[PDB]
Amino acid sequence: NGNSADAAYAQVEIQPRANIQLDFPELKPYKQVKQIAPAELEGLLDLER
Amino acid sequence: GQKGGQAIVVHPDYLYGAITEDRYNEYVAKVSAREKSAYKFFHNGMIY
Amino acid sequence: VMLWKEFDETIFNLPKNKLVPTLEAKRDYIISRLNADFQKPWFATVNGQARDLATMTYEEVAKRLVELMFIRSTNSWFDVTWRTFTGDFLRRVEERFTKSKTLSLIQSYSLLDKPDEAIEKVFNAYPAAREQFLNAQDIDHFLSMCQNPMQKPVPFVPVLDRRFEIFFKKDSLWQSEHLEAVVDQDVQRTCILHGPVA
Amino acid sequence: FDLLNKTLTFETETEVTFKNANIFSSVKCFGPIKVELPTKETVEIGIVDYEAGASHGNPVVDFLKR
Amino acid sequence: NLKGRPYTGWVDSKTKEPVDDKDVKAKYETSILEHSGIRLIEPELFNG
Amino acid sequence: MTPCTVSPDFVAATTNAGYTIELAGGGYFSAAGMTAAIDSVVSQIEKGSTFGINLIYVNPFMLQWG
Ligand code: NA
Repeated sequence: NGNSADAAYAQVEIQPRANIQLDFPELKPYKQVKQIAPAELEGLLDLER
Repeated sequence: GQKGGQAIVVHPDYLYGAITEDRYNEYVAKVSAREKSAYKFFHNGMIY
Repeated sequence: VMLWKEFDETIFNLPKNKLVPTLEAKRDYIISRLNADFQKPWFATVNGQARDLATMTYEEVAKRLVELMFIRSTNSWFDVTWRTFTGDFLRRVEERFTKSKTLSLIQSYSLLDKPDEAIEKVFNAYPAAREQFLNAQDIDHFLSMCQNPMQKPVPFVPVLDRRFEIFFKKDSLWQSEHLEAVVDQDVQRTCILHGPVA
Repeated sequence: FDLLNKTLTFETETEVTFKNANIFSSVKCFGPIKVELPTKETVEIGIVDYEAGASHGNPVVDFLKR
Repeated sequence: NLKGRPYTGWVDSKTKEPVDDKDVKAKYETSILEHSGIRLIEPELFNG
Repeated sequence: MTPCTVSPDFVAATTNAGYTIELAGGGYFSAAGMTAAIDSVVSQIEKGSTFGINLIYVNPFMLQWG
């Protein structure tokens, strides 16, 4: 059948390269993050302090 | 020399409870942009 | 050609030591004029907004390659080597964003003959790459693929550096016969050679 | 036939027809298979019989060569 | 160029032979661990 | 003329119109590439027709295969 028949057969493998990340924290959607803290906290703190 | 110390660190997601949805979403956008730029800076600074 | 003329009188005549400083000073203007007026646009411009390779996502780059190299009107890659380019580029995306050895989602660059779908396939598997600028190493790899001499000169300027004149002037005769593959099929961008007396 | 510790010889002719410069349209490879006796005399014990359409090669000669 | 062929990526600092990220662990991890963390004091790191 | 008379079609058309034309080496990068274009011109022109080739002296790579 020739080296053609079994060259259009043999899959192509992908080896990983490193992709170093800064790992900034994940920001969840507001609806979900507002459940964590009490409802009352909104506008209660001086955020400069 | 009697140097006692304690710090308490609280999870950062307790902060976002204090602000409005509008303000949070603006922050999330701004961080996301800054983070992409920091990754750009870091990898360039590392290899060179 | 009038931009080409200005750049002859303004940039390509400057002594080598003054080339790179003038390029950095007029950077935004040069990009603006390439995009507006020339047959090789600034590669790194996304939704008509100027960028650099370093400030485009893997997805933005893959899409920009298809935008400039794949001719919608003829539903084909203007040259097979341009397909090989964006094929090799997508394989890099898989390499960078896979966490371990797997089989490529592009087993044959044939798949690129429906390019929109090829892109969706790869970035659906590696969605992280929609949200991250090019790793600095992959910028150098992209710019290296652009120097590949076994391939039709890339139809854009990927970087402003010492070799700007070669990027600008290289392979600029064919566009007048293949407007279908020029940015707005716009004659006004292209080199047509013609005598003033004939 | 007990083949163990025997020496076989393969006396083979191969007839071929062509599709083009590279691909054969047909490939035939036949001839007797012989066993060596204690006397060193080779004796027929069977036959090679290969027949094929479009091939790129003769897999009998390839096998016997290796 | 690395021996007339063009190359982008890691290279062993001594040999200047190219190195794939996939091989970094097999090639260097044993040495990384041997010469990281709490270990015998290496004089070249503290002025002899 | 590079963009213009690189096209084997236009070379054949001009040759078939009964006028001498130069096939432009300018648009070719290998012996194999031009051999294919020449073959196309030959296939399109009448028996006993002819054309010429233009090579650029200032391009030593074209000269060395050309
Ligand atoms: Na990875």
